Amino acid sequence: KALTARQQEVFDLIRDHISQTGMPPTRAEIAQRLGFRSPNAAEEHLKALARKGVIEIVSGASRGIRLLQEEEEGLPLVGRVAAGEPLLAQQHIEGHYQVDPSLFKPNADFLLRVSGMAMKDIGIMDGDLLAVHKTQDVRNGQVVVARIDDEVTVKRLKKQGNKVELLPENSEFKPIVVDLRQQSFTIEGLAVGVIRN
Amino acid sequence: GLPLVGRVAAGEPIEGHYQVDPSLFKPNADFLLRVSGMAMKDIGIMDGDLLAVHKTQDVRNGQVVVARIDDEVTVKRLKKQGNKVELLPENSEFKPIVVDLRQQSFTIEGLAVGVIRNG
Repeated sequence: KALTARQQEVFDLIRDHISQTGMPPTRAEIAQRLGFRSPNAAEEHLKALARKGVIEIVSGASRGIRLLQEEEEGLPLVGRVAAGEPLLAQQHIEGHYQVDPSLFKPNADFLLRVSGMAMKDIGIMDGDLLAVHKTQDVRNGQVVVARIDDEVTVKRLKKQGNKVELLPENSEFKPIVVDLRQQSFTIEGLAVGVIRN
Repeated sequence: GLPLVGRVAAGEPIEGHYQVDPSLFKPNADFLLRVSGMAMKDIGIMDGDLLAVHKTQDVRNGQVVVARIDDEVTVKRLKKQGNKVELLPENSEFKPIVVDLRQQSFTIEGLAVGVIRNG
């Protein structure tokens, strides 16, 4: 749009932080992670971002930052994911494609590149672009995008008490059993379609 | 966008327009065809999928093509040898189709360059 290289870094940090915690970072957190001389330096960049209209500064109150112009055209394509980083971290986005989100039901929020042949039998191949609807409200038998201790995977869900079995659709593969008592597990979304190009 | 200009047979005997960048495919897609049947299931082309097609006559052995044999459009893997055209499925339950160019009408409609599955 019109951001300098450094403003872009501050802006990316803000979005990543919101995507991972649900709230903006403080001026101190920004200064620390980006190696700025002080909180005053971070404030200046925030002022310029507010000026460019990408955020709104709610004076007073800690973490008083709001993102604007969220409504965007197309769909971002998520490539590889890194450990300790939200699925939709800016570093993971390899582009935005002009595809009607409403072609899918529920509507697609993002595209994710599939790795491996685990879901071959239902037509999802290595390298396919999976259309995903962001939600945690899912049910047994649905194909979901889940994260197991930082590893992301696409499998059919089968809840089993304190465990979760992630079923593949390929005879060469076996189920992945997740013990909720000792592993981090989160649902990133619901698969709603596929684009192979 | 891409027009859905019809159906294509894949082991089973304009109706729309979609807002999908034709440049997402290479070569570029010219139109979409609705797939019928599971003849190409082994390479991920399923019944009901929208097959993105690039209009061209220049295809080669091994490629997935859209062909018309006596006015019936099908999608299969091509294997040509002189006057012998073999249209192979990607499903071990299906039989390959052999076409003799001296006896039957045969035209390549296009090259498959992608798929869209939206349920």
